[PDB]
Formats: sequence, structure tokens, C-alpha cells
Amino acid sequence: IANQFNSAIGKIQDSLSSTASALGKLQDVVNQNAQALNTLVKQLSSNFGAISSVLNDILSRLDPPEAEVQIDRLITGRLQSLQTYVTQQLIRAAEIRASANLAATKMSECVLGQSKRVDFCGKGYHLMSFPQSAPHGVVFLHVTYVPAQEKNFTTAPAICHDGKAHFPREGVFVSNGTHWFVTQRNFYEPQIITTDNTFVSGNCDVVIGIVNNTVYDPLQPELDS
Amino acid sequence: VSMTKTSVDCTMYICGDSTECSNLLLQYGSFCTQLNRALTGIAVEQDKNTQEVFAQVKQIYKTPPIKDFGGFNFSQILPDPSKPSKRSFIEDLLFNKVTDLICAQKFNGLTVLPPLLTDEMIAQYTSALLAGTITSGWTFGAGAALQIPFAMQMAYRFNGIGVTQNVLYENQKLIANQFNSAIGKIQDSLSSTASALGKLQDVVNQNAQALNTLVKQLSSNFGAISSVLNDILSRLDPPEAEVQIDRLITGRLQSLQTYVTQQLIRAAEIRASANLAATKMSECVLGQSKRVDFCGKGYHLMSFPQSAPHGVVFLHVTY
Amino acid sequence: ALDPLSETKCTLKSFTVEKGIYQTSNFRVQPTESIVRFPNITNLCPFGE
Amino acid sequence: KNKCVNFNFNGLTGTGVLTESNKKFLPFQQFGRDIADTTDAVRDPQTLEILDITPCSFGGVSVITPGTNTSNQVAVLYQDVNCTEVNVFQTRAGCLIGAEHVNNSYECDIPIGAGICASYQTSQSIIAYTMSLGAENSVAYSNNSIAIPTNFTISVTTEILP
Repeated sequence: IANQFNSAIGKIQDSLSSTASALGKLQDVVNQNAQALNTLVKQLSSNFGAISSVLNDILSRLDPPEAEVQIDRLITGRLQSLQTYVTQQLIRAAEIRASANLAATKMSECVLGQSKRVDFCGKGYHLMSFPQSAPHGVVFLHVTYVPAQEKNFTTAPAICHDGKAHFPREGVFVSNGTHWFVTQRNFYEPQIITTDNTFVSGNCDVVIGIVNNTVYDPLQPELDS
Repeated sequence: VSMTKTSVDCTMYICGDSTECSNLLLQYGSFCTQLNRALTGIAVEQDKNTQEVFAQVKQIYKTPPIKDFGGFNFSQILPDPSKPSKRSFIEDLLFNKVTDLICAQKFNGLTVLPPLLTDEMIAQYTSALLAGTITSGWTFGAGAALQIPFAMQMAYRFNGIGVTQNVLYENQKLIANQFNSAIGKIQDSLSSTASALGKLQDVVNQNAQALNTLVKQLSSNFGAISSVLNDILSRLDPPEAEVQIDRLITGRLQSLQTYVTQQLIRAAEIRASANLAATKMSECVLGQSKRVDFCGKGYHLMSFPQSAPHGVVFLHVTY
Repeated sequence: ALDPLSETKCTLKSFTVEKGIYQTSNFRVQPTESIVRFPNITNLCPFGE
Repeated sequence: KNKCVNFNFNGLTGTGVLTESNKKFLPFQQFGRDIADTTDAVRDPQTLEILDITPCSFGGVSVITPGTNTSNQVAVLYQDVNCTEVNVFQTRAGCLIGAEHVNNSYECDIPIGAGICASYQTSQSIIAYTMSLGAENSVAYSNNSIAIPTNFTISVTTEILP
């Protein structure tokens, strides 16, 4: 597990070093902010129907009355530009605030404790997460348990030993063709079927698909001793 | 999940069939380009929402021809290959119960960009997710697909909510009838009640109203002698025609800016809704969620998504 | 106006075009000829009065 | 008729395509309007006949090109319009030129529309193909069979949120 974790960390390091598009999510915010700032700055060059786009040029050419009309047009244009920029900034800030609340939840759940939410901390069963400081954002290294290899095995919902159905307490019953063994869904580790690992409910005539097998009794060797 | 994709041509919409009007827009400068880019970004964000919500796996799953799920009848939710477009019986009402204007809007500069993902492909994504849930349960989204009988999947889901799975194998016959009755009741309610999809109908109505208002604002005088650029060009001299066209451009640009701002706000709302839908798909549909009432009233067991126009409908199974 | 690449470069105001799809402008159709149809009136208005 | 021309009818000036109209106007009605209230159809003052007015410039134009550092090849996409002016192909998104249609489905590289994506792949050129939904996997389903993983790998997933 430690070797796999180290290999994954090294792979992430190499991908970040080579592929810069991995941070494209923050690059998009940076590019949008830069584009908005550049557009707002450039709008100062727009005439907006006035004779000139420079306030000083208008002030140095026309009389106070005509200069007033020209400056009124210029101010209307610049105020519209400012209002559009502020609206775009407010919308982007609301989006980034929603993302920041999501990131705070992601931290509090994944990193601090353990999160049972599916895919909230990333694909696979989550174990822990490691935040990483990034410009105008944060990068999370999500550690998850992903099964690699699987093999099909015969299973049965219950075991019929003495006419009373036995159900797993945890995991599932599996068989490789020799005997029925107990293992968890997420991992393969056969265990001897026994009362401590099961419980008695119903009967063998109610459960559908039940099979017959011997259930080990831990008290049997002790009682005979 | 997704909002109607519209790419309003700020050039054609205002200065359609006018050259002096375009020259005047050049004086204003970057508003036209900024609005076009904002609408393109809105479309891109809607496509991203669709991809993030509908696509949760890297593979496509199909149910076997022989189906033995312990009594449940998923034919209502599963796709029907006989139809010209793959879809389930429930999806028929979802698409049919949600609603020329399009040609008129297009002639006015309102370009309706088709979604990057077609309804047929949305149906295929839904079918793949349903097949994964039915066969592999919650294991197909967490890694390599693991085949598990549906009865044992329900047993584990009951164990996760505090109900011992022994109840399942005892009630397997009655629970099948309960689920079938619930599915039939949902089908009947959707067929009779067209307001069930009112949530998506509201989004459709908002988009239609915004587009109609934007189109109608063209006919408004906006303080000018006439609302038609051609009439101004054929009536007034370049000096006065320019003043009238400037008034019309100011009015139409204010209308378009208001439309774009409101559409961006609606797109933010749709993005929040799509994030919620993706979270629900990941938790309720793919796996199991312990969140109370997040997947619906009662103790959630599993959810079966269904495709709807400009959105998605989730069938949440609860105890 | 040389090729679609140059049009995209001008639209983006940059010579570096990232991979993807971009919208530059609309599809324009120039009118073939000017058509005039007016009512047939052979009487001049009475400007004398 | 059947051509984009600049028309001046009864003092109304505009650009559009003139075609025979299937709409029936009343004897007194002369000027028709669409849903948007713009010009829809008019009656010729000399020879009474209804002509539909369709504004020209159908659809839009889009450019599909890869990174300039890779190649300068481009493909022009016309939105919701068939190939009129014009490697001339058609797809769900409209007339597409400069891209080679390929039946094989691949991962979406450059979105086109209506489930169509384009990519620059092999002596390489832009191609058009149906968007791939992922590798097709058929998981066997049986009541008595289950899959229990025999091995596991701990992987770290990189996620970025502003």
C-alpha cells in the first residue's frame, strides 16, 4: 500500500510537471479575470459615439456646453462598461463562492475525517485527502480505495445447515467449488462459516436460492474436551 | 441540468442588414464581442454541466436478454430497442409532456445551438447507469465492475440503513409487488398529470420568455422615430440617420445586456442545480446515501435516473 | 480574411489558437440584385395648387 | 424569385429571398408581419401576388482547428444550414467542410454539436466522428455468481477547485 501511494504521488508530480493543463480549472478563472480587466481598460479607447474617446481631448476642444454633452455621452459609455464589468465580476464571484463552500465541505469531510459520500471526494471509496495550496484556489490529493482485479465466484444468499437459514453478519458468502466461505464485498478473504459470523432467521423453505452446507461451531471442540 | 443554448449575434440582432449601424457599433467597441463571448461561455458551461451530470462512468453497460431480478419489473425504466430512438416507457412521457417561434428567433439573430449531447445519447447514458446499478450495484463507479445479484445488493442496502437483510429474503415476493405498484403509479401520474415536470417546464418557459422579450424589443422605438433601421436609412440624412440609429442601438444594447445578465444568472442557477444533480447521481443512484431526505423522503436504498428535456428525472427508491 | 485560421486569430486577437471550436461570425449572403416594384401611376401630383 | 435580392416594395426596403407564398391575404391586407413583427410578406403593387420575404444569411459560421503548434489545418462548420456555397460533408450540426467523416467512434476532442466531435489524428488531418460514450462493457448477471476483488490498488486522484 505504501509503495502504491508513493507511486501515485510520483505520478501526480510528473503529470503536474509535464501537463500544465491539469490546473486548467484555475487557469480558466485567471484568464477570465484578465480578459475582463483588459476589456474594461480597452473600453476607455472607445468613442461611444463621441468625437473622441479621450476626456482631456474633449475638454480641450469644445465649449463648456458642447463639452458637457460630449462628456455626458462618454460618461454614459464608461458607466455602462463599469456596470457590465461589475455584473460579470459579481456573477463570477458568486460562482467562486459556491465553489469555495464546496471546497470547504470537501476539506472538512475528506481531509479532517472520513467521507462516505460517493464521488464527493473522488472516484472510489475514499480514505483521506491532502489539500495543496494553489494560486487563487486549492488542489486536493484524494486517496481512494479502487479494486484492481476481480474474479467471479459462486455465491448463495444463505446456508441451510439444520433447517434454519443462516445469513452473513458482514460481507457475502462465496465458493470456489470446494466449500462455502465468507468474505467481504470489497476484498477477497475466505473465512470459515460459523455462528459467530452469521445469525439465525427464518427457515430454509422461505429463502430463495439457499444452499446446504455445514456451519462450524466453535464450541464443538471445547464441549468434547 | 442543461439550459437552452442560445447564441445571439450581437451584430445581426441589432444592425442586421445595416452597414452604418455596424460602423456605429464599432464606435462602442467591445460590448458586442463581450456579449457574444458571454453567450458562448454560457453554452460551454451548459455542455460542461450536461457532461458532468449525465456522464459518471467511462464505460457503457447493457442488461442481459434474460432478466431475473427477484420480482422487480424494470421494463418501464429500461430502454426499448424497438423504438426508433432508444428510450424507456417513462421517458416517453418525460419528453412528450415538456414543450414558428424558432424560425422567427433565428431570423432575428437568435441562433439556437443544438446541445453537444443528443437526447438519444442521454438515453444511452441513463441506460448504462441503470444497467450498472442493476448488475454491479454500487461497484461500477468505485472501480472495476463487480457483478452482484440484485437480491444481495438490496440486502446490503437494507443493512446500511439499519434494517437486517433477513427481512429482504422473507418479503422478496411482497416487495416486488410494492415496487411494481409504485412504478405503475408513477407512470399513471406522469401520463395524467402534465405538471409533474413543472420544474423543467419553468426553465423552458423562462428561456422562451427571455427570447421572446429580446425579439420583441427590436420593434420598440427606444425614443427613435421608427424601430426599423432600413426606414431610418431611407428617410434621414447620414447625420440625423446616425442619431436615430444611435438611439436604437442604445436601446437594443441595453435590452441585450439585460437579457445577457439575466441569462447568466439563470445559468448560475442551472449550474448549481446541475452540481446538485451530479451529487445525487453519484450518491443516490450509483451508491447509497445516508443523508436524510437528500434522495427523498424515507431511508434511501437506490435511485433510477430518467432522461428529460433540458434536465433529468430521478426515481428514488426509499424504505 | 485569408482562411478560417486567420479569422479565428483575429476574433481571439491572438496568434496562438488553442485546440477547440470557436465562433467568429455569421454566414453572409450578398444580395444578387436590387429589385424595385412600385404602383403604376402616370399622373403628377398637383403641385401647382 | 428564389434568390437573395435587395427589395424596395411600396417604400419598404430590406434584404431577403422572394418566393411564392402559401399564406392567403385578405383583399385589403397588403403588408404581412411575422411573430417578431418584422417584415414577412408583401403584395406586389402592380400585379397582385403574395411573396414571402425570408431574411438572408442563414445560420452562422464556426471554425474547428487544433493547436497552432500542432497543425494549421482548419474546418469550417455552418450552423443549422445545408451546404450551399462551398471535402464537402454534412452532419447533424450542419454543413461541415475541411473535416473527414469517420465511422469509427473516438473520445470527444473538439466538440461540434448534436453528439458530434472532431479530432486531429492520423499524415494527420482533422476528422469528424460520432462522440464516443466509452468502452462497451457487458457485465454478466447471475443469481448464484458474484465478483469479489482479489486485488486492490490505492490511487491518488488530483482535483482542483477555485
